[PDB]
Amino acid sequence: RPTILRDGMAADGVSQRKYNYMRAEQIYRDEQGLSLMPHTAQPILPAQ
Amino acid sequence: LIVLGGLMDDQAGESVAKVPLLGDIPLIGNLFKSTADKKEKRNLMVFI
Amino acid sequence: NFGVQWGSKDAGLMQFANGTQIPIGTLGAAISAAKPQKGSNPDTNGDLSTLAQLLSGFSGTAVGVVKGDWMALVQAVKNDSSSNVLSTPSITTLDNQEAFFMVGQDVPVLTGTVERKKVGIMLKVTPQINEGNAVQMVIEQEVSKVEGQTSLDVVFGERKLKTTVLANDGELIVLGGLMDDQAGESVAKVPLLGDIPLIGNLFKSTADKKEKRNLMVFI
Amino acid sequence: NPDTNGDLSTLAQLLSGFSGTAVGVVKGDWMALVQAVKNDSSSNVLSTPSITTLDNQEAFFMVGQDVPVLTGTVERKKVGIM
Repeated sequence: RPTILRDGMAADGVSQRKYNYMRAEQIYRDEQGLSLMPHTAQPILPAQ
Repeated sequence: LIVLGGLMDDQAGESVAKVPLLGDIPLIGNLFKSTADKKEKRNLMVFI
Repeated sequence: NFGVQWGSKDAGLMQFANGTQIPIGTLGAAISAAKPQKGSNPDTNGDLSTLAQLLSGFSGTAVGVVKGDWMALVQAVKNDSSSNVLSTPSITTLDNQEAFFMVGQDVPVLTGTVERKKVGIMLKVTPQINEGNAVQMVIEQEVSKVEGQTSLDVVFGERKLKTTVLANDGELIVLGGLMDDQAGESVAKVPLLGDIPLIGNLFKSTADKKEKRNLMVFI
Repeated sequence: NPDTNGDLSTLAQLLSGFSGTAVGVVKGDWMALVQAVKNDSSSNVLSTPSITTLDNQEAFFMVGQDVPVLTGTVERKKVGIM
């Protein structure tokens, strides 16, 4: 599947859905915490 | 000063090993699983 | 994993492989070789290092249930895993001046003539500043890692890519990635008495394997 | 003078790679060795690499390994998803 990227709106769309999708999966690795220590921060991506 | 390079490594890890039915007992199930873990974090910078 | 292995000493055996991870024939042979012999004059209790090898790489719950002289060797195990790795190298060049970075090692790689080969997190960029404050980069990244095994020589694991992107002034752009996703199933019945809806479950060695692995490279 | 019970590692090799139900039915001094097995398998693999180039600029990707391949002269050969 090719996908051309025009401007900052296109990389906004694709890079936003990939970046916030993977960050969202790390949030699903944050709520689903470790079995031993709840007081340990998971590696999470930055805000924006 | 100016920052030249760097590396902010950050890892995690989990390796639980249950017994399929009597592993998710909420009280005494804990003494059936070999819950591993590994938290690691390493920063690095080069200034001038 | 799961597995039920019946065995009688005089009436045959029921074993399986690849999903129960321990045959009743090899384990019965090892334990049959494990009970000590007697002398004429001393009796040596030293017949071992066969269970110590057969049970060396093994993580399953293996119980032995005797019922009517039928050693119901039940084997079962379930083990989850979860890795999470975040790495972020950085560099500071000028315009149109290439520069790289490394935190790796130097491993002796033999070619016939041993040659030193570099591994580890490399980031070789050559940025160019385009007008409108857009940045064109020629990025040749690599994440190498020494894996073991060691068949004839040491093996590596590379994750390199050599692309050319055009990002904005401070905005992220995804370069590459890999969203791996697997599955698996290996059931091993006994043909007629395997699909019994009630007690048929203790005849099949139902394996499974679920695996999922994501990967991204941003800038 | 001692009697050794140590004649083995022939059933341990002949029954090493074997997954069948093997019963022994004696009937009129006829050892009816019945063997039967059925095993299904199902794999399902979905992989999706991705890349971001410019126009008319080649680029590749890899998640593989480097395996020592001997030619006579050992040479490093790349594997994995390219």
